[PDB]
Amino acid sequence: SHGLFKKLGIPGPTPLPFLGNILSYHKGFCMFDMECHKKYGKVWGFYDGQQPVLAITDPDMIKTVLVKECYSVFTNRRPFGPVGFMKSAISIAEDEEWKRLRSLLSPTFTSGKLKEMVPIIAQYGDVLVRNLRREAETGKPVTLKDVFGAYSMDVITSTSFGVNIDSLNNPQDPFVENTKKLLRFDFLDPFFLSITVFPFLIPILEVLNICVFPREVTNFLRKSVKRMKESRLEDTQKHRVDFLQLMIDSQALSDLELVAQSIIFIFAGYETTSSVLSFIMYELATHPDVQQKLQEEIDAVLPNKAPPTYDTVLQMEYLDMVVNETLRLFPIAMRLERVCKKDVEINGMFIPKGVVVMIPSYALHRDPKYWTEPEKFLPERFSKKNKDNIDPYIYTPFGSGPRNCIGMRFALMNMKLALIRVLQNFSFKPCKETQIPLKLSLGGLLQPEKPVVLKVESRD
Ligand code: HEM
Ligand SMILES: CC(C)(C)OC(=O)NCCCCCC(=O)NCc1cccnc1
Repeated sequence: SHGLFKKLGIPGPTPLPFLGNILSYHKGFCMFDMECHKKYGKVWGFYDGQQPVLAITDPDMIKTVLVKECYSVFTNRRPFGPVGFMKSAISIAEDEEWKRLRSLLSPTFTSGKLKEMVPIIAQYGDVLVRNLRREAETGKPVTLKDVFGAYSMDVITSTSFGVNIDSLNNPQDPFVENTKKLLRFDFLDPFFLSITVFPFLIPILEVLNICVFPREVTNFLRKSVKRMKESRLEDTQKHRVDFLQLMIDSQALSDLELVAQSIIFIFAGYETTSSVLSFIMYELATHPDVQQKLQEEIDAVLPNKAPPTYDTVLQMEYLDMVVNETLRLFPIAMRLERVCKKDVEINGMFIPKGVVVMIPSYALHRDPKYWTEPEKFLPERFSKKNKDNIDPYIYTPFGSGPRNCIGMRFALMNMKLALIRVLQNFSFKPCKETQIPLKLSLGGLLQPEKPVVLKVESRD
C-alpha cells in the first residue's frame, strides 16, 4: 500500500512499515500539515497506518471535491473506530443514508427555526453574565473554558430538550453529568493511534459492543429521550421549539436515528462552542483596541445594555469580523476529509479509489500566499473593503458543499449572542497567569497548551 504515491508521482513523507507516517504527528495535526505544505507544495500524500491520504490545496480542486463531485465520488468521511448505533448519526452516516438524514434535518436548521430559538439562547446569556459578575466582584482570574463550557451546556440542554439548568451551579445534576462527558475525540490518543495501526481490530470491538461513545452516557440520553418523549407530551398544548420537537414533528426519521442525532448535536456543539468562545475572548483581551471597537458597535446597536435579538445580531459587522478572524486562526476541525469512492481524474489529477482526500484548513488559513501576516489577528481582513479577496475554498472553518457544517448558522448565532451579553457588561484583560503569546497543544485537538485565564472587570 505504501508504494501508492510513489507510483503516482506524488510527493510526501516516506512511510515506515506498519506505522505509515503517524510518528510525524508528535507535534499534532496542524504542524504536520504546515510542514508538509511548505516542503511538498500544492499536493502531497501520506499514510495513516496503511491508509493513503492525499492532501490538496488548489481552490479549484477543493471545490470539485467538496462541491462538484460530492454526491458521485466524495460523499463520505473516513470511518474512525467502533461506533455502534451511532453509525446513523448524520456526521457518520454514508451515501444514501446520509443523503436522507441531511434532508430530514435540513428544515430543522433554517434561519426561521433559528430565530425561534434565539429567546431560549438569550436567556442563558443572562445566566452567564450573572455567574460571571459573581467573579467580576471577586477579582480572581477566570478560566474561560469553564464559564463558557457551562454556557455552552446550558444552551445545548435547553435548545436540544427544553431542559433548563444553570449547569455552572448545578454541577452534579445527572443530565449535566452525562452530557459533560461528550467531549471531542483525540485521534492522537493511544486508543485511536492503535486503531489506526490495527484497523483490522475495529470489527472485533463492534461485535463486543465496545463503542467510542460512552455507553453509560448514550444509555442515559436514550432513556431520557424515550421518557421525555415517552408520554410527557401526552397533552400537546405547549408548543415547543427545541431540536427534539422539530425532529419529533419530522416523524421519516427512525426513533433510533432521532436519538443518534440528539446525541451528535450535543457532541458537535458542546466543546466546539466553548473552545471558540475562549479563543475569541483571548484575542479580545490581548487586543484592547479591538475589544473596545466591538463594545462600541454593540452599544450603538443595543444602547443601554438592550437585549440582543436575531436581527440586531445580524446587524453587527465588526462582531462578525472578529468571529471570522478568530476562526481563521483557530479552525477547530483542522482538516476536512472525503473518501474517494471510485477511480477519478479531477482538475488534471488521477485519484485512486479508496484514497482519503484531505483539505488542510488550518494550513490553508495561515498560508502566506492568501493571507498577509497570517499569524496576526486582524479583523479588518473580513471588512467589506477586504473580504472579496477571500477564497471560500481557502477559508473553510465550517467546510463547504452539501456536507458542510449543518449547525453553522446556529453556532455563529449562539456565540454572537454570548459575546454580546458578556461584552455589554464586562471587559476582559490579561492576567499575570495569562499565557502570552498563546501556545497550541501538541495533542490531536486544536486547543491552548494551558487553559485561557483572564481578569474580568465589570463595566461600572
Ligand atoms: C463554532 C462551532 C462549530 C464549528 C467550527 C464547526 C465546524 C464544522 C466542520 C468544519 C464540519 C465539517 C464540514 C465538511 O466536512 O465540509 C462540521 C460538520 C458538521 N457539524 Fe459543525 N461546527 C460547529 C458547531 C456545530 C453545531 C452547534 C452543530 C449542531 C447543532 C454542528 C453539527 C455538525 C454536523 C451534523 C456536521 C456533519 C454534517 C454532515 O455530515 O452532513 N456543528 N462542523
Ligand atoms: C470540530 C471537532 C469536534 C474537533 O471535530 C471535527 O473535526 N469536526 C469535523 C468532522 C465532522 C463530523 C464531526 C462529528 O460531530 N461527528 C462525529 C465525528 C467525531 C470526530 C471525528 N469524526 C466524526
